[PDB]
Parts: sequence; structure tokens; C-alpha cells
Amino acid sequence: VIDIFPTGQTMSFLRLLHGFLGTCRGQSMHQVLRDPCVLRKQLLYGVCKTLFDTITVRRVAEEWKLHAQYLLVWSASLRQSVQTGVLGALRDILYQYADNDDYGLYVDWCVTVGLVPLLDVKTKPSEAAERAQFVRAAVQRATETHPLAQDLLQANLALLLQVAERLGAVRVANAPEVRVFKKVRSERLEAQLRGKHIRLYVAAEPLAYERDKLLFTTPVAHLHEEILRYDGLCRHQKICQLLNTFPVKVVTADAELYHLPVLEAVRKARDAAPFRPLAVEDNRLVANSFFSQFVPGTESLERFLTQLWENEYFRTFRLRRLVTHQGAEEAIVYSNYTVERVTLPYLCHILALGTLDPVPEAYLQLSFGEIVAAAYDDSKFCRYVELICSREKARRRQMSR
Amino acid sequence: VIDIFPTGQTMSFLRLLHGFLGTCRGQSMHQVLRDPCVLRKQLLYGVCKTLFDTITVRRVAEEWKLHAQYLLVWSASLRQSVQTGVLGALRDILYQYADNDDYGLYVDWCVTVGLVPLLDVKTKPSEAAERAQFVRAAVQRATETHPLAQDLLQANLALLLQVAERLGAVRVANAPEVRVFKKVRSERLEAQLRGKHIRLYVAAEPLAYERDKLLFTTPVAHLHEEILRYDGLCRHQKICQLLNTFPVKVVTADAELYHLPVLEAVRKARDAAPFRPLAVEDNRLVANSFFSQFVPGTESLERFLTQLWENEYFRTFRLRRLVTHQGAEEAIVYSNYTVERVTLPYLCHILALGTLDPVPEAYLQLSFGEIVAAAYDDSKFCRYVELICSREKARRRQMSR
Amino acid sequence: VIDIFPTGQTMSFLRLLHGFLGTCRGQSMHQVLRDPCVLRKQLLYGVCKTLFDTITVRRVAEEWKLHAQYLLVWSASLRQSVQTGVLGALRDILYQYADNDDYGLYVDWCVTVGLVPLLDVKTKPSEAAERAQFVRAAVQRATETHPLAQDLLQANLALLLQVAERLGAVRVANAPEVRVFKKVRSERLEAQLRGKHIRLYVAAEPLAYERDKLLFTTPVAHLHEEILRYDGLCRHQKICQLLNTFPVKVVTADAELYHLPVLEAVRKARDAAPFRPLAVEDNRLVANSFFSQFVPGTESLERFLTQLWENEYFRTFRLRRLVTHQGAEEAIVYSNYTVERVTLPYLCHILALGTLDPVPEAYLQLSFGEIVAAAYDDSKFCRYVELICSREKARRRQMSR
Repeated sequence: VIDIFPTGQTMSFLRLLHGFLGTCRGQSMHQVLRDPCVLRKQLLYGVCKTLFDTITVRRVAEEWKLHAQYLLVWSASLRQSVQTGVLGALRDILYQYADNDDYGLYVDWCVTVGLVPLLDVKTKPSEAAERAQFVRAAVQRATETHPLAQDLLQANLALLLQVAERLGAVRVANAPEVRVFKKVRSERLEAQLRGKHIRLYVAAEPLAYERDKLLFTTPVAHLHEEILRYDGLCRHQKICQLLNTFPVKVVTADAELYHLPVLEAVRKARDAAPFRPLAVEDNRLVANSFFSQFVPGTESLERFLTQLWENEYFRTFRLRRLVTHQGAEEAIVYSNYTVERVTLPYLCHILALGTLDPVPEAYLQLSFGEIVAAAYDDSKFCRYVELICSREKARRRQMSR
Repeated sequence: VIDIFPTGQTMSFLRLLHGFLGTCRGQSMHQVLRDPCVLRKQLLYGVCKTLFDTITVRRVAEEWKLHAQYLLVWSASLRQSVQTGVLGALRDILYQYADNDDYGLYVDWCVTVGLVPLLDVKTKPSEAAERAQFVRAAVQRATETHPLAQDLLQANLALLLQVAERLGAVRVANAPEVRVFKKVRSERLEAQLRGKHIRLYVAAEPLAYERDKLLFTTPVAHLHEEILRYDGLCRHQKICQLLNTFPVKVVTADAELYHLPVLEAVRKARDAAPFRPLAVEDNRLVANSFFSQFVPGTESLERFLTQLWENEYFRTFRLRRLVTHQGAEEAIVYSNYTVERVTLPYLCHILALGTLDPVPEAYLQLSFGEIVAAAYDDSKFCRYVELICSREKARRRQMSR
Repeated sequence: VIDIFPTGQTMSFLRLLHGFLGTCRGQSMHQVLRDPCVLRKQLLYGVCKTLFDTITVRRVAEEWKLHAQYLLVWSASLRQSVQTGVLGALRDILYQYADNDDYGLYVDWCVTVGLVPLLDVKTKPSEAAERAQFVRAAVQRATETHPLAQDLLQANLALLLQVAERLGAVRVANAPEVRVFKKVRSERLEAQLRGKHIRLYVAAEPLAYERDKLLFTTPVAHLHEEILRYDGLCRHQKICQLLNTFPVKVVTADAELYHLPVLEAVRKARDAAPFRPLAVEDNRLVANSFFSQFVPGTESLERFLTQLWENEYFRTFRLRRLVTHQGAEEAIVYSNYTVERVTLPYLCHILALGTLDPVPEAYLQLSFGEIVAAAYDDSKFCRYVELICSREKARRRQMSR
């Protein structure tokens, strides 16, 4: 019966992720793993590895028989026509079907609260017949560049129609009236939406120890109070600089000033902040006075909050850095650990489970075009073109003896 | 029913991207991916790779038969005449047809809000017949430099007439009365213009959780409040330097001065800002005074906003830096990730879909002229000129035995 | 109906590009791409590449037949006599006909407003017949140095007369009464001059979103307000330094001084600024005073404005630097991207369209004399002198067998 999401803490706990109250140079550190189009490369790798693994020698050696140093240039002229060849059919199936947002809300939820919901849809034949037509008409970029790619997609059309039925059916809801429950009697984690039950899953499940009170193992609750402290100091600092701009104080008992010359500027400055004194009547009116010129030091703990965000996200998820000479930081890529830790559990319970593989760390950095070649070296076709180019060179080598 | 675009937040939230209120050394960091003529090189690559993949051996080996170390200099003398030879036809069809502005408004929207609208046109035969004449008259630069380029364009004229029908028909609107729409009943994101519905799409869709309230997952909303804070301190800076220029204050109860000598300057400076005192009448007139010369520290947070913009855009879109010795920064190129994350969603929903490929990172920095050579090495014609120059050297080698 | 150019913002917004109000060490950064004689080298390359591409083997092999280690020195002795040979005909046709100012006005407009106008002219036979005589009499520097260059110009005289019909016919108008036009009813971008319509084009088209209000995507409006702020602080600094020169202030109730000795100098300095006190009559004359020795720190933000200019132009147009040991900056050349971004749209809408090519990076820094050699390596004549000097050495090699 205990609420989790729409309470006095958890709404602000999501508002601190974007720029509402505080911002330092480490709020962008969340963005480097909030990015989509890493799931695109991972599912592309996990579909092409299966796509290059259900072929025998008999289908492809007949192409060498119909192909009649000569037996080594034949490899790349089949590799290049299958590099772009399957990729043209692999690009257009993704961008017409894969929503960019759906990975973003999950990683915006899982690092923040840990209780990410998800939605399902009922599949009428109109919703699936357009997809069945598009996967059939995806042969057209496998026509002119490669005579083999149509047969390869004809062989492996099962996974291609399999991926087209989950990936556009699940949605992490950006709905207004959504909340997750905490049940107290036979305790469970159920989710509600519009007054109806709905699937959720735990990955960062809270630490229920006190009655009517929760603890969160999320990365943001470690620095929630400090990133609130930064705003509680920033608005303090701007209210502290504000009330002592008038240079002479005494106790008794728009933006046009760039455009205009200074003789109007100094004239307007005296009347834009008039001389208002400060006084309180007394009976025995003897005063003794002091003065406090003051600011609070905002520079001294922003370089603490930046090395809180940056030295927190490099400890939760272990993001790899690419540093050059004189220590200059460059763009930040996934490691082999964080792809398995945040993209793969999104793959094993939100998307199609049980066929795909996590991409290595170096292959995530490469080009969108070169990843199919990088999986082609890791697949069987390199070890089939070497076997064919060795057996046929032996058969046409032994004719001299 | 919820307005998104023409509200009190979103208008200034676009105005901050240009120089209205704040500017640091990182407002140009948005410019290095705001720039057009990267879409030009990417669509050039994505049309020329397909341009060099629909050719058999028989069309080009007869050119060697009519060509009668002799078989290696023939490669470059066909490569150079097809380097410029297709490019002269490929250059003039873009610059007469491709609008430079159409990419810039999209990236001016997508990093800022995420809800970019786009327009269409109805194609009368006058709108397309000039294009059908120009794609035919684009053969004139394929005439004198290369006899094969006319045949190659005659083969691949289908893609060339395909690219000339979408790319000049779509427009991201800089219209005055336009807005994006948020529906509350059976929630959807539609778009309105001139009192008419119009296509839009999401790439950075807002995470709507609170009623009548939006949260924007754009890169600008992370630093919107800080770049407003910089103006809220800069006008404080100039209002606080201004009102204490007169050097002796006491309580009681144009630009011609460069040209003219100091004998007139110091005479004019006393009367350009006269001595105006400050006083309030009292009944028991005992005063105790203080003084604070003051400035706000406008230096110490500009090198925070610069390292906010530069360390935000290097985490959203992961831009590649080119650094030299003594760490000196040079020009900033696209990476292999940002081309796929910005240009390809622009390529797969605004322009011709599903045939082109993302250009690699090193091929985007390269020259406009040699990129056809760089895709020519990645095409089939290198592996056809090597096959021809090896089979014919074998046929005219075995005559000695 | 909305005026854009002669309004209260856009006039000073063009005055700020030269030195009227503000200047730092980065206003010269605009000059390094404002300069002409890059258009000269680019059109020289784009004309000589076409000049060395309309020749077959039969025309030039007869010169070897009339030429009777001997077959390698013949390459340079034809390369040198065509290096200076066509260039002497190529130098005299440019500098008599190519106006230097026509490029600089465009780049002075396009980085600033984006709406650059251009003019035309009706061509009487007197305007073109003198040019037809000069291109015919340009054979005189192709006479004594080379017997081939007259035949080459006789072949490619079509492009030589084609460059002379547009390049001296277009003008970017530095006319007094000119304005760009923004229509609100059936909106378009037209241009007016002298009460007549005139061609313009968009390259940096404005962001029309608010009624009767414009936004500019130009590089200058990002730093227009900052370079106005610098003047608003500089004249503040000189009005604040100069009104407190007299050293003893109290409240009550030409340049000849280098030449002349100091006993006249101290005598003149007292009467050049006489002792003028400051006083206001009071009724209850109790005064309490303070003193404000003050300057504003004009040093600390000039090194912010110059790294706004330099780190803005290195993100708009991505200029290459040439740095040496101990980080010393040298001269700044065009990038291999900025030639395509600024000179090439000037080439495709202001000058002769659709034949020329953008010059590479390192070929733009290189000398004016050897760029014809650098394109001669890139043309067919290197691959024809190698073919002739190998086929004829084979023909006079096989006489021994």
C-alpha cells in the first residue's frame, strides 16, 4: 500500500536527473550511457552473428563453381558484396521499426529509481501485415549488389520475422498517471497504469527495512542530497550577492545599458536601485554597528560535485575512457562490463530474449558499416572461404603432379 | 491540448542557442555539429557507393579490349577519369538542387527540443520536368573526360531520378505561426501549421509525468538554467560596476574622448556624471555609515559554462577531437557515432530512405574530391581492375609456355 | 514587408565586423577567410584540371616523333614548358579580368547576415568583343615557350570563353541604397535595389518564428552582444579612469610635455586640470563620507572575447592551424572543408557553374606557380608520358631480340 513513485521524494528524484535545480560538469556523465543507438549496434551485432551462422559449404561453393592470387581476391569481392549487401537490408528494417526513445526511458529510470515499467499491445493483423510486407520487400537492396544475400535472408527469415514482433510491441511508458506499488501484505512489486495492472521488473530493488520507509540502491540516491545541497547554496549565493550592491549603506534612528552611452547609464543606475536606508525606533537609542561583506564560495564544491558524478558513474558502471597525450579526455565509450550490465538486461526482459550476444568493447566503437565486417571475421565465412580457397588450390595444384 | 512550443519556456529555450542573453566559449560547440555540408558528403558517399556496385565485368573489359607495368598504370588512368568523371556530374546535381538550410534547422531543433516539424509539396509536372531535363543534361561533364561515365549514369539513372524527388520536396519549417501539439485524451504527438495538420516525428520525445507539465530529454534543458544564470549575473555585473563610478560618495541629513586631448576630457568627465548626493530626512538624526566597493565574480563561472557546453556535447554526441603536441586543440570532426545518431535519423525519415550508408569517420574529414576515390577503394572496381589486370597478364604470360 | 537590412540592429551588426566600437585579437580571425586570392587559386585549379583532360595520345605522341635516361628527362622538359607555358596564358587572363573585391563582399556578407545580394549586366558587343580579342591575343605567352600550348588552348578555348561571360558580369553591390526584403504575405525572400527587384540567395536563412521579429543563424549574432558589451565596458573604463585624476578631492558645504623640460611640465599640469571642489548646500549640515578608488577590469574579459572569436571561427568553418615546436602559431590556411563550405557555394551560384572542382587542402597553401604542376600530377599527362616512355622504350628495347 506504500507508494513509491508519486511521493515527495521520488518526483524530485527524477527531476534532479535533468536541469531543474542543480547542474555541474558531471550531469552530462549520465548522458553518455543514456544515449540510444548503442542498442542499435548491439542488436545489429546480435542479429548478424546469427545471420552468418546457418550456412553450409554446398550453397556457397556452387557460387565459386559459377565464378569461372586469383583465389584470395575472391574473398573480399564476396565479403564486400555481403558487407553492404546484408547491411542495406539490415539498416532499413531497423530505422523504420526501432523507436529511438524506448531505450532512453529505461536507462532514465533504472539508474534513477530501479523500478522501470513497460507496456504491451494486442497485435491485430493490420499491425503485423505491414511488417510482413516490409520484411518481404526488404529483398530489394539484396538484389543488385549480391545474388547470395536473398538466399541468405530466405534461410534466416525466421529471426528477421521474430525480431519484428517484440521490438515494436513493448514501450516504457511516459504516461502522466503511472506509479509502482509496494505491497505490504504478502509483499510484492506490482505496477499499475490507468487503474489496471501492468508488467514491471526489478533490477535495482529497494532495501525495505523500516516500516513505511524505503532505501534505494540506485546510483542517484548516493548523490541526491548533495545535488540538492548545491542548489541550496546556489540560490543562497545569488541572494547573498544581491542585497549588497548599493555601495554605501547607513543605519539611522532591461538590458539596454549595452546599447546606450555611459552618461545615460550612470544616470539610470542610481534610480534603478534607489537609496533606501534601514532603521528601527528605540527608547534608549544607542547603537553599535558592524559590517559583513560576504559571499559563499560556489567554486569550491562544484569541483566536488563534478568529481562526485564522474567518480560515481565510473564506479557503478565502469565506463572506458580514451585518453591521449597531455591527459586530454576524449569521447567515452562503453566497456565490456556495462554493455552486459545495462543493455543486456534491457535485452533479456524487454526485447527478444535468448538468441543475441553482447558486443565486445572495441566493436562498439567501430563504424556502423564496419561492424558487419568485424562480425564477419568472427563468423564462419572467413573459415569457409579459406577452406574453399585451400581445397580448390590443392585440386588445381596437384594437376602438375 | 497542452501547448509545447509557443510557451513561456520553450521560446527562450530556443532563443538561448543564439546570442540573445548568454554567450560563453561553448556556444560555438553546438555549431560544429550544426554545420551543413556534412550531409552533402554523406549523401555523396551514399549515392556513389551504390553508383559503383551495379556493373559486371563484361562492360568494362571491352574497354580494355579497345585500349589496344602496362597493366598497372591502366588502373589509375581509369580511376582518375572516373574520379572526376562521375564527380562533375555528381557535384552540379547537388548544388542546383540541395538546399543548404534544410539540415541546419533540423539540428537547430533536435538538440534543442526534439520535436522537429517538416513540410511537403504537391508535385506538378512543371516542378519535376525541369529536374528530369537536368538529370539528362547532367551527362555533359560525363562526355569528354570519360566514355564509361555516360554508360554508368545510364545504368544507375534510377537512383539519380529517385534522389531528385524527395530531397527538394521536404522542408523543415521556419514558419512564424507553427507549433507542436500535445494531446491529453488518447495521447499522441501531432503537429499543427496554418490551422492544418502536418507531419512531425520524435527523436527526443519528452518524458511526461506530471500533469500539465513537461520534461525535455534534450541536451539544452540540462544547461538551460545555468545559461540563464550567466545572464542573471552578467547584468548584475554591469549594474554593479556602474553605480559606484563616482569616487567620493557622501551622505547627509559619446565616445569622442579618444580623439580630443585630456584638457577637454577631464573637463567633460566631471559634468558627464555630476555630483549627486544621497540623503533621507530624520527626526533623531544619528547615523552610522559603512561602505563596500563590490563586484560579482563574472570570471569564475564563465570557465564553468564553457566546460559545461564542451563537456556536455562531448557526452551527448561524442565528438572526435584532433589534438596535436602541447595539447593544442584543432578543428573538430564528426565521429562514427554522431553521424549515425544525427544524420541517419535525418536521412531515414526526411530524405530518401533505405539505400544509402553512413560514411566512416576518417572519410568525413577527407577532401570533397578524393572521397569518390575513397569509396572507389571500397567498391568493386578495384577488385575488377585487379582481376582483369591479372587474368589478361596470365593470358599474355602463358604464351611463352 | 518586414525590413531586415536597414534597421536598428543590422546596420551596427555589420559595423561590428570592422573596427567601429569593439576590437580584440580575434577580429582579425574573420580576415583569414575574408581574404581574396583563394578564389583565384581555386578557379585556377578548377580550370587547369579541365584544361589537361581533353587530350588523347595521338596529338602528343607526334611531338615525340618530332623530338628525334633519354626517355625520363623528356617528361620534365615537357612538364616545365607546359608549367610556365599555360600559366603565362593563365596569369594574364585572370588579373585583367578577375575583380579582387567581388569575393570579399560576399564573405563579408555571408558570415554576417546570410542574405548576400548580387547584380547583373546586359552584355553589349563592345563589352564582349574586347574580351574575345584578349583571349585570342593571350596566345603570345603560349608561342615561344611551348609549341603544344597553342594547340591546347585552341582545343579548350570553349571553357576559356565560358569563364569570361559570367565572372566579370556579376557584382555584389556595395551600393548605398540597398536592402534585402522579407515578405509576410505568401512569404518569400526577395531583394530590392534602386526601386527594382534583384537576385539574391539564402545560405544562412533566418529563423522566422516570432511575428515582426527575426533570428539569425549567422556566426556573428552569436557574439554580437558580447562585442557590444566589450565596448560598453571599455568606454566605461575610460570614463572611470579619467574622472579621478586629481589626487586630492575634498567636499565642503596638447602633447608638448614630451618636448619641454619638467619645470614647465609640472607648472602646466596644475592649470590643465584646476582644483574644482564638490559641494551641496544643506540645512542640517552633518556629512559622513567615503572614497572609491576604482577601475573596471577590462583586461580579464578581452582574453575571453578573443577566445570567443577564435573558438567560434574554428567551429563554424573548422580552419586548420599550422603549429610548430613550443606551440607557436603560424599562418592559418583554409581547411579541406571550408573551401567547400564558403568558396564553392560562391562558385555554384555567383560564378560559372558545374565544371570546376574544389581544390584540396595542401594544394591551397602551395605556390601559385607549382599548382599547375600539382594538378599536372593529378591529370592524365603524367600517365601519358609514362605510357609513351614505356611503349617506345619497349619498341626500341626488343630490337636486340
